[PDB]
Amino acid sequence: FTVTEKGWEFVWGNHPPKRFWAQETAPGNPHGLPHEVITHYYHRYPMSTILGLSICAAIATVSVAASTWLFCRSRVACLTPYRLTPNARIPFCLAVLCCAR
Amino acid sequence: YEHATTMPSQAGISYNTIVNRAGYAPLPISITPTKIKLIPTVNLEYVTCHYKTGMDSPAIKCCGSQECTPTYRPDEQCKVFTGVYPFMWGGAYCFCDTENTQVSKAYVMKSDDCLADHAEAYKAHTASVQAFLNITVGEHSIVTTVYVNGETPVNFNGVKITAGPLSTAWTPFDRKIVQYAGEIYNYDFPEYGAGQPGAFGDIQSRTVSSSDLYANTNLVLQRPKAGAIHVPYTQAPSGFEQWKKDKAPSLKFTAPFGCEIYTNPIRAENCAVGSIPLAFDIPDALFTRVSETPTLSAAECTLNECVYSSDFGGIATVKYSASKSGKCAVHVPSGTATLKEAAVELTEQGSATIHFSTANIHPEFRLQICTSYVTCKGDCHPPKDHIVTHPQYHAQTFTAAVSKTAWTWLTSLLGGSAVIIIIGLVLATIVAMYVLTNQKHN
Amino acid sequence: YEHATTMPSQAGISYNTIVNRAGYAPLPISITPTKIKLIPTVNLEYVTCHYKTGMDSPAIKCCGSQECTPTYRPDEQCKVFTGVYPFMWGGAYCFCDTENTQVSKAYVMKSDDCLADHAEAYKAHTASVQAFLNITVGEHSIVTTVYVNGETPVNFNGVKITAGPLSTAWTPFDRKIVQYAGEIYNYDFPEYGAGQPGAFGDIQSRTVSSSDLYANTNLVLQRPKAGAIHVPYTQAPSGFEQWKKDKAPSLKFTAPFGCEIYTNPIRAENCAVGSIPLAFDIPDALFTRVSETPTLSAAECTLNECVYSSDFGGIATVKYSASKSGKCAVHVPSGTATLKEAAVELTEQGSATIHFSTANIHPEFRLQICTSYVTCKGDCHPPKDHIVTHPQYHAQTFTAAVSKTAWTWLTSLLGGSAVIIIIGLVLATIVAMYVLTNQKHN
Repeated sequence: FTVTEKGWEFVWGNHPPKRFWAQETAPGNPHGLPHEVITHYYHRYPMSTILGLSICAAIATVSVAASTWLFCRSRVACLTPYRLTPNARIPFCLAVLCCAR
Repeated sequence: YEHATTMPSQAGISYNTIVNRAGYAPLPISITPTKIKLIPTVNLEYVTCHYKTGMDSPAIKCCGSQECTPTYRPDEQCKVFTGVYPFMWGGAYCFCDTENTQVSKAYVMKSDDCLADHAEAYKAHTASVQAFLNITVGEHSIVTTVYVNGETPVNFNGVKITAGPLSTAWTPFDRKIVQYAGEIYNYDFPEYGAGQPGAFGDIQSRTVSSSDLYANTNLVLQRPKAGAIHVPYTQAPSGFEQWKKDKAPSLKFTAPFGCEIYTNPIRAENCAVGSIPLAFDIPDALFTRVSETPTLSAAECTLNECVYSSDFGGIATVKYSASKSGKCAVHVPSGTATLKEAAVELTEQGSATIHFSTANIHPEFRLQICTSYVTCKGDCHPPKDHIVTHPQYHAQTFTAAVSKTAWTWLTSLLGGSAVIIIIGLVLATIVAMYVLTNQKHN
Repeated sequence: YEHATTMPSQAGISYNTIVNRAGYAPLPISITPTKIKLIPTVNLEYVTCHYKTGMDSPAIKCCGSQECTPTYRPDEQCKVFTGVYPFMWGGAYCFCDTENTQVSKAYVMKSDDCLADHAEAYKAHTASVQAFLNITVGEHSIVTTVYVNGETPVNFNGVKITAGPLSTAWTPFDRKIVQYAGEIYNYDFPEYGAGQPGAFGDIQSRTVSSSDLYANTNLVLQRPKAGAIHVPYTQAPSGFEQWKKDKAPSLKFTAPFGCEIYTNPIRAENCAVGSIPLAFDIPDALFTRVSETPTLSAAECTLNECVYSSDFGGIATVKYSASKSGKCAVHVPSGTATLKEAAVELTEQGSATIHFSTANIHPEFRLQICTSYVTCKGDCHPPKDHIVTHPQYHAQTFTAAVSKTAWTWLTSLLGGSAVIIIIGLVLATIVAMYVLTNQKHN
């Protein structure tokens, strides 16, 4: 059977009803080794953990994507007018920083 | 003095609170519900039972003819059969060959065991919750039945307490109820005069001794055997017995919210649904001044043991320095952790032990001892039993068991991304200003 | 044959209709409601009456000191008075000048006439409507108490009638009710234990023979006069008497819709509000064929009298011809005329004289007689009385008294203006086309 935190109760024959109650002993350890805390909060809260990991992965992906987008556009904006000259001599420090040859 | 509070509707578990008047002593309040009833308005429509087909003795006229005399008995049939040659133990009865005539009469009457074996068909509506409380307001303790409509106060020592109405109109009973032998069934019985044979309520008597019953039992008279004095009949079998054979289980086995269906009157007890609001009208004489009570200085709280179990599994030690030795209130404002006792007797320089109960892995709750506020802080451990046989003594706070390591993982994965995107935006702004600076020379 | 109709909720007045099966004879149905009750679910809380301040004899000790021994009687005041020199008829009672002691003890008990003179405080909710119908379906009449919930059928001759619920949940009774002396009041009495001195319910006995009464009558003991043996008190007067002095009039005289409040079951009568729907489950055996009933040929209707009074102040006359001599139903399908009788007994060449009631000034309805339709047309005239002592026997249709003269004034002064605007628009169009034709010339 499945006993939750809200209760359960069987009658077996002519015995009185026994009531049972579940308390919070999830498997794992919530205090380290981050492949264990995910197992603990998956056996603890299954519905919340998957959506939480989904939105954290989505926020991390979108933030790193937009940061790389801004970095590439800043690199193009710094290296474009120094390349449209027919001699094209970038200064030394900016060629070291913005990854020019 | 109006003090409004709200108690969860659940028997046995004590409820403790204090009234914090701003310049007077804190006033303890302790309310333990014992038995929460739930009584619907119940209206008897009829009863039913097994029936008994009554039969009349056959009226035989030797070489004549008979007629039908209606007695107006319930479900009464009266067919008259010609061409009979009946028999007794002493030879033939009539002496003709044809033209004898026998009258059969059958009717239905309710059984001889109707008084001690019958089903009562009620109608339920408009419940009326009632509760056996046990109220302690500043060491004035009573035990008194309350009616939890928004009025009908309970009065003791000048305090006027009124238990407000339930936050939910839920009833375990349907619109229609059958009682049979201490057990109650949500069963959609047919109306009076609408009974069908072979089902429930083919016999419908308005009360138990009504002397007027409705019988629809599909009684049909048959033709007797040649040379036999008896009344043969065919009818659909008893529907009270067939209803006892069907009988999906009682309402004390199928009702939600843990309800316990009893019937001296028809009622449910100890349903764990809803919550009772309370109304306190405390008079102005119970408030003692502060200076007639103990008051602490330099109090400190340390957690000895801490288990986030379902019972009281946490021990905190409070070391104090008291101005005077006397009992005073302890209370926790939030539902972060629920204490065991409502009062602690103090010495002047001792150390007190309180029992609390929490769901928090890392509890940081602010105790309230006599008038001060200490901050109890520690770490709890998982219990050892998977399944206990007593319900939950504390509240399930959202984000109560986050276990600080996972706060660090969430804060890293949620804050480092924001740090990277704002330094990207600042870098974009600086690059735009540097372009506008380098193009200035134009 | 499922037939549904609707009846207005008004006693005394006969309600007539027919059922037209498409190839059979019309089956007339008549329902005359007699007495329509409304019985709430009534819940006794307490009774009250006049109180009676009982007084114990003064305990006197000479050169001593008494004490107060309580008895927990209702509102039981006690006080010990010192410095008393009482007198009897046979001289002084003590020899001591001072240090004597007299104890006054008073309590409130209810009066000796509480049984026949008391007022019952009730609570009412969720009433129950119940009528005494008089139904006739195909010249087979019953008189049965029908219940007008959506079920609980009345059965007669195989016909099942279920008179459904009222279209309105209105009741004259409030949430709280006081009954005194056969009359019923909407009074907001205080709850049990909330009774105030000087007003209704200062005595609160739970039942008439409860032997435990709540009493709050503002009783205060006073010091006795120097030299006299008596118990002097001072209390607020009887709140039941003060309630009787004020007493805003009964619900018998103040109820909306003209209800008739009665006592022994608390009930209202004949409240002309709402409407009763009806369900007829008619078996197929009652539908007589066409040729077993008379059927007219070459009928014609004329109006003798026509007064649009309140009762049957119109007479229509039908000259007919049919090759049988039997009764057949008459009915008006619209609500234009309300006929008096439901059937007309016929010869083969005679005339029929029916009585109808109408609100119209120019009545034009289509009378249905046995299976046909004649058109009864005439002109009604105003009645001679301004005020009658019986209600209305017809339905005021919107646009019922519009008086063909005023139809002509609304047709000319509103339809003629449309004729003016369309000939103006046509003239404008012809002018625009002629201007364009003129400027085609160049």
